Amino acid sequence: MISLIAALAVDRVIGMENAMPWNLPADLAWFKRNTLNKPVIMGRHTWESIGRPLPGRKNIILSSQPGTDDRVTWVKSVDEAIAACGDVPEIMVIGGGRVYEQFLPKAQKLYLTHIDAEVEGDTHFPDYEPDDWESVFSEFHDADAQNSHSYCFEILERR
Amino acid sequence: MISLIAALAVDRVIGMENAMPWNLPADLAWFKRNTLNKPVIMGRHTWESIGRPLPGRKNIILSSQPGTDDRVTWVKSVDEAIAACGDVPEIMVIGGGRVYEQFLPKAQKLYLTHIDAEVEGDTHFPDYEPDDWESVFSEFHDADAQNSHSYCFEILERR
Ligand SMILES: CN(Cc1cnc2nc(N)nc(N)c2n1)c1ccc(C(=O)N[C@H](CCC(=O)O)C(=O)O)cc1
Ligand SMILES: CN(Cc1cnc2nc(N)nc(N)c2n1)c1ccc(C(=O)N[C@H](CCC(=O)O)C(=O)O)cc1
Ligand SMILES: [Ca+2]
Ligand SMILES: [Cl-]
Ligand SMILES: [Cl-]
Repeated sequence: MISLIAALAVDRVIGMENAMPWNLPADLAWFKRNTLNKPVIMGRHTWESIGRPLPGRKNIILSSQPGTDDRVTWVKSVDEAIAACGDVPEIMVIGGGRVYEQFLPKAQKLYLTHIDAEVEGDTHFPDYEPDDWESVFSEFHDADAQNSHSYCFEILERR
Repeated sequence: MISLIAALAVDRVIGMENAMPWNLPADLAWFKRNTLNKPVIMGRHTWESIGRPLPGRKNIILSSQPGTDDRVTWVKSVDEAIAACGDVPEIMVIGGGRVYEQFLPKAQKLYLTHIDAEVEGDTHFPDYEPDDWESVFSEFHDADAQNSHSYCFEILERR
């Protein structure tokens, strides 16, 4: 199935005009464990934001605009990128807003990392109904030597 | 010679334990390029945050409490930290807090990065008299989709 994974700050803020204000190695860690060995779908701005193709995953970039990298699979439509992942147990949608927005109704599971970071949001996560999903996992953590903010890892499943 | 390198926030606010609330890759590039192939002195709090020894740099941790590792040099004092590096041209004192004020008096160069991160903290980078330190290099930068904040690189010769 399709699952979306995201790091939402307060008010579902998932993105700024610039980089996000924090150093969260742990969530990059949590992010990888969950996407590793799966096809990842992202938009050209998430693509261009990461910089390099994620190792050990198949990258599918969605954009009605033409491809600029020989190493990644590019796509022009939603249903098109779906086929690009092929035959797989799960697909991970990494973002952002439009990608989440379009895929969400096809999403059967969630991977929310909640961060106590009040920031002014350029982009936000589609309002996910609090009773259309069940929490099957949650783990809370405080900021430590390497992470700037408190966070709570959480996976949800559609009801 | 003893040079100190640090990244500051408004009003000279520096890390204290948990990681700092920003994401600045250029400063780590700047940091590395200036500290590499050189002996770097640090306190215990910084060392946890780095979480491992710096590559191509002789890492010296200054502490009174038992050096819990056998890869890095652990010293108990300042005159003792100094020797650990031998006779090299430059010794970088990377911090933090306390480690900074114990070493500024012997210093002759400052490697600052002034950040537009309005952070609250208790530790301050030692107050430097600008009629005792001449500014030489100074280059401003804008925040981008990779660097979360605006920042300025600066170099102060001691005068
Ligand atoms: C734009 N970007 C955003 C990114 C980060 N965390 C998320 N976290 C969640 N929970 N969801 C997302 N969609 C998400 N996206 C990035 C940036 C770097 C890497 C990357 O190199 N990270 C690790 C490696 C960690 C490292 O050494 O930098 C990886 O291999 O997945 C991935 C995504
Ligand atoms: C917490 N910490 C202390 C730290 C961080 N930024 C600073 N920035 C400046 N200007 N000055 C300092 N004294 C300083 N100290 C760190 C954290 C990570 C690395 C690090 O991972 N290594 C860098 C960069 C490595 C990389 O980007 O791959 C390096 O010097 O090799 C260094 C210092
Ligand atoms: Ca339950
Ligand atoms: Cl995008
Ligand atoms: Cl310390």
